[PDB]
Amino acid sequence: GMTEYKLVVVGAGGVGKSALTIQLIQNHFVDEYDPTIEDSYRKQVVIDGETCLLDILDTAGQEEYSAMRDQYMRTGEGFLCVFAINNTKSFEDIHQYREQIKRVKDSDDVPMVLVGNKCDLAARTVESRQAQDLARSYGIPYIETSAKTRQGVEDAFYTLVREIRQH
Amino acid sequence: GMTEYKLVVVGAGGVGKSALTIQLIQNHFVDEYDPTIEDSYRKQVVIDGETCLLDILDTAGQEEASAMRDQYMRTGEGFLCVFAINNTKSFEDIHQYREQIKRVKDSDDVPMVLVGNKCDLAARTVESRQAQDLARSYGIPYIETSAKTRQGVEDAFYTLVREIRQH
Amino acid sequence: QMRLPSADVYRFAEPDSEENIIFEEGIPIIKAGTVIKLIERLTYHMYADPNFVRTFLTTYRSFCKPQELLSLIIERFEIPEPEPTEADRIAIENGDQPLSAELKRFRKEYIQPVQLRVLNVCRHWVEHHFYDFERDAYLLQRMEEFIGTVRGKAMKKWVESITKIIQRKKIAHNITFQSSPPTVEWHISRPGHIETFDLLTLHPIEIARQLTLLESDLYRAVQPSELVGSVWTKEDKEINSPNLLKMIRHTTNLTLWFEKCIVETENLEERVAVVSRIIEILQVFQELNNFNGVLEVVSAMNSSPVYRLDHTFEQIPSRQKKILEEAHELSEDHYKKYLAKLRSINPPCVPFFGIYLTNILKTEEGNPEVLKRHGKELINFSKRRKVAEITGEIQQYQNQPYCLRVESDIKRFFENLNPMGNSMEKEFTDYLFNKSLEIEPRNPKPLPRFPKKYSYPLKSPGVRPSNPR
Ligand SMILES: Nc1nc2c(ncn2[C@@H]2O[C@H](COP(=O)(O)OP(=O)(O)NP(=O)(O)O)[C@@H](O)[C@H]2O)c(=O)[nH]1
Ligand SMILES: Fc1ccc(CN2C3=NCCCN3c3ccccc32)cc1
Ligand SMILES: [Mg+2]
Repeated sequence: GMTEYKLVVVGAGGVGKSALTIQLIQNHFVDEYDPTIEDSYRKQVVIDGETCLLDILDTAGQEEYSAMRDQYMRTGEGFLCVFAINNTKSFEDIHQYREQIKRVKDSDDVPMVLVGNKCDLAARTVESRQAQDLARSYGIPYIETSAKTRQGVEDAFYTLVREIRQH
Repeated sequence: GMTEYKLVVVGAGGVGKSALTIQLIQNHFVDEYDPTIEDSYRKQVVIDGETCLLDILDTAGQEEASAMRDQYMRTGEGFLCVFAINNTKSFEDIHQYREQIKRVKDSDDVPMVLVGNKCDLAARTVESRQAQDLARSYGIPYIETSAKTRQGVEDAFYTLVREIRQH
Repeated sequence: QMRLPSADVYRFAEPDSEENIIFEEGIPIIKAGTVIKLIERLTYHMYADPNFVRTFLTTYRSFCKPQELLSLIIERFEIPEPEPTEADRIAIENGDQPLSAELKRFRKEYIQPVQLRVLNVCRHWVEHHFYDFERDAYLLQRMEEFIGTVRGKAMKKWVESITKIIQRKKIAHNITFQSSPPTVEWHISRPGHIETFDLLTLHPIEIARQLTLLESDLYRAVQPSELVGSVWTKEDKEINSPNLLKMIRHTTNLTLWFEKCIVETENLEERVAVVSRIIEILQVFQELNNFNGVLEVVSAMNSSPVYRLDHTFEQIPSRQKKILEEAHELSEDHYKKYLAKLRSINPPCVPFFGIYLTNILKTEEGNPEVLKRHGKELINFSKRRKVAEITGEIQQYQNQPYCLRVESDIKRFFENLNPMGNSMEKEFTDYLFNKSLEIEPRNPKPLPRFPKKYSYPLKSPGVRPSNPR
């Protein structure tokens, strides 16, 4: 009964979305990387004692292909909506990503997580309070990660899996 | 999957090694004479039902690079021996190239094709019968080509591939 | 062996150690090194490595400025000759002339290969990466001065050649084919009558051909300078990646135009003819190896407004469901089948650029700029080789031209397509979806009826070409 979950990362480009999945799948004690090789987006993990397989889709770099977003999102059971804490615009776009996900999945209750991502040392413009409140108004978990120290990265994905399992 | 083949083009200065290669690669006739030092090209192509990845090395013909040949002849799997049909000196030079390749690769059995380029021209000084005679003494095919009209170009390059394949 | 210059009048003769160069576990492959060592290997005396030259010139700007590169190559170029040997001294002492054997061997086996390789880097630099010089006229000046003051007749040929080449690139291409391109095909719209041109009135064979030509040119035009350093994703992306972006925006346009042709065709029968014709166009895309085209169509079918039109899907002929489903399967499992088919076909083809973009991006964000070893900071060169492997695969498909005639009017028609008009994206995207809801409402609401909008026959001429004499 090895369950596979199809997770899809979405969010503004140009602000380190990419690091979230890279740090996860990497192991992460290593620091070299090849996205080219197959099963560099597959990852077996043990969440709450039950083992499962994570299949992450991260199309970072393809954001200008805006008409492909439905094609991509349609494939997923769970979603990470990522913004950068030093980019207010990426935070304001979170609404349009959520509405767009609800539409392609044709549901008002799609398992999703809001992730706030620290990509560098430029000042925070989105406090965690605001992000918490948005995430509460949607009835979804909020998780902050660091694009450097791998903090909160496991928490992000595992929470989304918990959100799928308890849907 | 696709087999990879390392081809190499040798011959005197000005015979048209570069024009032949660029014609094969880009369907374009280079009319400028810009002496080569060493250029590398890649070409995926289906030959006799099989997908090949051709690596083509365009080598220097100028006398001043006489001492830099062994390195590239060590790597190549098959050799296009080019002379111009309007230049008898370049045809007498073919013997040297053949002997060199044989020495460097330590085999009497290296895949090669003899190529008489510039066949679009009227002013021919090397006759086919001679080149052919030479090719038979080598046990290899003779193919006449024009980088300008594209006559023979694919036939010379793909024949060489077949010889590597049957080797 | 041979003696290298003194390591104090020439920085490029320091012995290799794991403090300045690290190799990968017939020529060796560099994992990491200093810039001195990277440039030395770039122009090594023992062997040529044209792949290293392309990799380096494509990617060096993340670790070394252009002005600095040119200075280092110029430095590498001025190799000190050795002093007269003991035997040379003894001959001169006796009025005779030296054999100068060691000196002549040093010239022929170190200096000459190293200098030519330097000149080869300059040649590839100028001929394939001329933008460093377009964006910095001083750098161009320095380069012309260097090349122009190179004395020595073993170099003369290439010095003169490289001088002309630089001059050409400053103040600045036709094609030959094995066969003749097929006759341009016409359906309802006849030549000249561009006012009638539209999805169903042009020949589906000729829609595919001309979109494929157009999309091939857009693909062929993107240079690695638009990709290296992830610049298409940054704030100056419009400045740095204008061809990549033009290409993507065309793909988006076409995908929305497909969505729009469909959902604005309110009569069911008419809309089915529309979808079926788009699937026929997709079919000629597959024949033509235009994978960008294939996925423009597949993205359109999978979009929110179109995917939900169950009544329409239901009437698509079986053989065309099959074609659409096969194309859609190219995209499954992180493009597994697409990648295998792309690596399988006989070019010309038009790849989907999005996979390449994501790979370059992750390679760059997933690998460190430097490796720290023995307290030294080595350039992580394998990282740059990975990016260059990708830009090389891209360039490999940019070489082959399609054997197809341009039709000026049809080409201008597709260039000028502007489905969104003056509307922003969410406004237009919401419009398309409402059209989808109007023409095939959610259950339990009943299916309305709608009048024909097309006055011309809906029958497809088919996707098999024809041949008069
Ligand atoms: N008529 C004609 N001219 C040709 C042909 N091939 C090459 N040329 C011309 O002959 C000249 C030399 O071509 P080129 O390919 O540069 O020769 P090369 O073998 O590369 N020389 P090098 O050894 O210096 O690199 C150019 O002016 C080119 O246009 C051919 O088939 N026909
Ligand atoms: F006229 C059309 C054509 C397609 C559609 C949407 N659609 C697909 N697109 C890609 C392949 C599989 N696929 C479907 C399967 C089952 C139902 C709808 C489907 C909707 C109306
Ligand atoms: Mg040449």
